[PDB]
Amino acid sequence: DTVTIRTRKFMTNRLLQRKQMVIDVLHPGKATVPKTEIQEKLAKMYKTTPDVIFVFGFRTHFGGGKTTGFGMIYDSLDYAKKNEPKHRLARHGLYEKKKTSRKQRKERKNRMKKVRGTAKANVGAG
Amino acid sequence: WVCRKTYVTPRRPFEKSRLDQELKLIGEYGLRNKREVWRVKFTLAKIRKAARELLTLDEKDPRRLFEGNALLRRLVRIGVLDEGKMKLDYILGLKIEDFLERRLQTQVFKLGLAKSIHHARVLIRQRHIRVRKQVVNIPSFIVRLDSQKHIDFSLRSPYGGGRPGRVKRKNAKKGQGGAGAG
Amino acid sequence: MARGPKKHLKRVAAPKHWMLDKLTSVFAPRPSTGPHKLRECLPLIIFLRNKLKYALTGDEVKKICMQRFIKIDGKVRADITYPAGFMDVISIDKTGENFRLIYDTKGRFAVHRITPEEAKYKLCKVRKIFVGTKGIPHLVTHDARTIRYPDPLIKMNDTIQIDLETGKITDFIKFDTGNLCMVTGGANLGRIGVITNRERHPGSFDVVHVKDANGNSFATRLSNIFVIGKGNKPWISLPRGKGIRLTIAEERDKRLAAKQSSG
RNA sequence: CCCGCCCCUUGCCUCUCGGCGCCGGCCCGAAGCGUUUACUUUGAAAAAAU
RNA sequence: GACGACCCAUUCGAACGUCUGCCCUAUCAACUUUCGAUGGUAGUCGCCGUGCCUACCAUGGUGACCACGGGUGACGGGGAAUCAGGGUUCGAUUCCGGAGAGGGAGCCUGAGAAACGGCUACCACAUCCAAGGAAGGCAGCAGGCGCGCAAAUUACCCACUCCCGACCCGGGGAGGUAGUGACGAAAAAUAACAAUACAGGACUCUUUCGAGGCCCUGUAAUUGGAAUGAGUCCACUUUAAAUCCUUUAACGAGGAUCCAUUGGAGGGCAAGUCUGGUCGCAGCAGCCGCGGUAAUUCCAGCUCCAAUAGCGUAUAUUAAAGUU
RNA sequence: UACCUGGUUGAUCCUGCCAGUAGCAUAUGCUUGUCUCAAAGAUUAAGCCAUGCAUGUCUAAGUACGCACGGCCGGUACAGUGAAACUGCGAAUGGCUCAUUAAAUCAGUUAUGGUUCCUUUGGUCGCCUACUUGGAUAACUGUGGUAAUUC
Repeated sequence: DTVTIRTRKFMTNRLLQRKQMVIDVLHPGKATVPKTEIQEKLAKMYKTTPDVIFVFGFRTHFGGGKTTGFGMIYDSLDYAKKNEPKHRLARHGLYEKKKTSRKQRKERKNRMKKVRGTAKANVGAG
Repeated sequence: WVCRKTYVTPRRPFEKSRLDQELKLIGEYGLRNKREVWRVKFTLAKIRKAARELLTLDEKDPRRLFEGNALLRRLVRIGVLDEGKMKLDYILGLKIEDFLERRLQTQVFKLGLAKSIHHARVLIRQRHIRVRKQVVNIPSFIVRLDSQKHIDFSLRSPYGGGRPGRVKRKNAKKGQGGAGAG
Repeated sequence: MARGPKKHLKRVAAPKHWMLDKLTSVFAPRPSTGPHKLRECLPLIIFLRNKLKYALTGDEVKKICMQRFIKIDGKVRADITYPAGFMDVISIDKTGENFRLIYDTKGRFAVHRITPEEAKYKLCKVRKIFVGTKGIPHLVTHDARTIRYPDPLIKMNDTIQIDLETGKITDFIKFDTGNLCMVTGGANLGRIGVITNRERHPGSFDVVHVKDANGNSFATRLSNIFVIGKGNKPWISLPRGKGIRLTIAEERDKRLAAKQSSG
């Protein structure tokens, strides 16, 4: 609706190759706009294009009319792709990890203890 | 982790005189329950307990000065005490009614639109008022002294600017779709 | 459980002056073994994500240390729980910055940025003199460095300036009255004042009076005293407040006097 | 109710080694302690949470 | 650069030792000694100090200021509940220290273990078997049986917090997340406002009579306009993924439903000599007492009072107790 | 909130207990619309246990003739990735319970000049073979045994 993104705690984080600030948002219509919409606007406030913007947080204050999150802006793609928590890259896809998970792993391990010299056999058994 | 019990119960369970005071006090401010009264009276007796310490110990000991100053500052900040008083003796002149005056529902009634105290509590809960910019649902706020002139209706709500309610907006459509031709 | 040494450290028995919370989980970092005493350390990760907020998770700090931007005393360290303590210099060369670990007047390790010029040395207390084999003497310091062939006139409770690169001390002070001191242990911490007097007993500790230039006298055990420079002449850049230490009444008064809590 | 005075006043000396003095000579701080305790008053010293 | 190794220092500790501090019992007053009790001399052993152990020698040690013996529904402490002052009671349980993995004993490896998700044996249990043999220890997380007055899901996941490894990369029922949850704690919904209708009293006018008129009240009849979340529910958001919450469409209130109960009404002690039934029967009653034909106490109805999303009942314990 | 009230008598004043009163924590009854915080097989049987799971681990840098994959061109020590296996490190941390345990444990205070210490950090690191010495084990290959096992 009415979208106001206002700049607060600007820091140039040279070690991780990013710029981290707070994402302070005002909007008296329906508070809370999609995170996709936010990173478009922030892309065209430092002119860095939306493949290195990352945002998260965004809890909306009581009574609405404000929401506050936390956003990073990376210098390049590869610096984001390296550093970035795994789930945050997979949040808007360019990464994934297949997870079976966590009963298929354990049940394979305990079957593997019984054999020796062949690791592929128990996996082949389905 | 950490919790505490705010209210306390009366020592005697029945006593006509006590009960009448609790009743007439609730009538005046439009409170819901007696647990909402004893809560207040705990706060008063708590402040009176802290105070009774500081009066015994000579002046110009660091404990008495620093504590007293910051205690009295807080009593002045809510405005249940004058700065024409501001001595530790005047802490003891405090009483129940001055607290209850600073409550939000009392100040809604006193400095804003209501028709009775009973009206004003409902307005706070149905979210038609704010305190500076911020909606509240708490008629038990206690209202700092400076902020007793920033009580306003909500910036979106049928009272002041904002969309019409669903009793109004129903009946508006009742002239065209409720009795307009069907 | 006591069939060997423990490896976990909780949060709720953690040394309190790292200013930890308690709504994050049960464990706290634990200093790993090193040159400074466990209580007197500030683990690395607490400087880098619970102070200056470069990182936000512990995994992020590991990702900084791996690329080796961190140094301590001019050498490269790469643990997340390296146990740095009093009088060391951290050096990030990818920002051009240098820090120093020194005590605030409220007794906690502050951020005291400094010139690169100052960041080429540190102040080290002498604790033991020990003749090794073949008539060679030694020093032993609180940062646990063994510097061979010291000139003989340096005694314990003295302090020595050490060149991080080469050892081989540049100067020293000889402990006495009318020398400027900092407190490093005890219930007094970070206070600065001249020595004024000493007192000796035969065994069972001894104490050392101190007096500052604001007219207050206080005392501390011998082994909590550290020399910083000649009388009223620090050889280090000191953090604000200058070790004087106010009471709480006066400290309150300053904040409401300037009427300032933001800027 | 901190120096001293009547006889006492933080009881003494003895001195000697490393500072302060004044003009070789002389003066006064630190060194042994006031028969012993309790008591009282001040410091040091003390994990966090509560 | 990586790795390894010797010694010293350091760090993390570990182990012995000092002084002081402990619940009940005298229907427990003497105890301890070559099956070392206390001390001396030398040695053995052990990481080291030491009757720790051995030889020889001495004859001591402790106690009415409570030893020794017995008891404990006794793990210790940081603490918790109540309380004017002084106290009393509790502490299995998140921090710190200790002890133990069915009961006992022995032992390997290692820097570190008298280890039990290591080993060996006995004793107590219990399983498979082709009866020749083999294998086992949930006071780890779930779950089951049993015991009882009495206690949850065979769920999701290494994202957080940290730990472990040769290691940025792997792993972790530690730990984080959800479910069950009226132990307990915080917040506070169950109707607010006008019209008519009667009703009151200040007020005014009037000689009283009477009228006007104002302030409020309930109370009936309908209503009238207004308001909102409870719910239903697209969407954003939340997060490892999701739920919840906050944020937002559209639907969502006329008192009959989008229904507040738990106890009591003789005295203690706030509240009825109302009506019907029962008639020392049945029952009530912490206590004092009610019931034998007019029941203020029983069984019901009506009405009223207290507390209010809570209230009653049993038991431990403190205050009340200047009745320790 | 430094507090009392009913009951021995025909009546009164005492002594004294009983009952009433309030909090706390366990059980239990009846009732329950929304929100945040969260204790939970201790009390009795430190009784007994099906099933599943709760400790593993590799960098350019200890050891790659997996006949695995790959190559492009191979081998001069000789690639790149890499299951397996030897080797190194850990399993002595955590978690759980409260049975034993009355100067014991434990708490405050002190001592190792009476001692040990993986590891980290800092020093210590020159009285017919050396162009590099010796010979076996696993994975692997192939052949088996038991009713049955991580033999």
